[PDB]
Amino acid sequence: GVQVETISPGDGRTFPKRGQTCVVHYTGMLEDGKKFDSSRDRNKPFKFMLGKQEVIRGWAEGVAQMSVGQRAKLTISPDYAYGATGHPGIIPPHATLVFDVELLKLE
Repeated sequence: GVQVETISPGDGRTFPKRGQTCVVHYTGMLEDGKKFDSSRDRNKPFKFMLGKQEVIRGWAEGVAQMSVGQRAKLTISPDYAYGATGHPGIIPPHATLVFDVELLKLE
């Protein structure tokens, strides 16, 4: 559902726990490489709570496999993203997404 490929290694030791806040920088792209959303453009990190289901499943599950300091490419199946419906106008049906994510810190 999500495949993680490292761009820059983290500490290899400090991985999120459920319920912690993950502070990340990210860029979300369609499989075509086109960016649809990016913290990053906004120059401000993004926060989400692991376990709250407030981000697509593949993003959360990919970040859960990352250590602090790690930057990685998350290739996310529609099954772990927006599914058959997509988000019309932004994400097409059955879209594979690619997120470039850096795990900055946990809070």
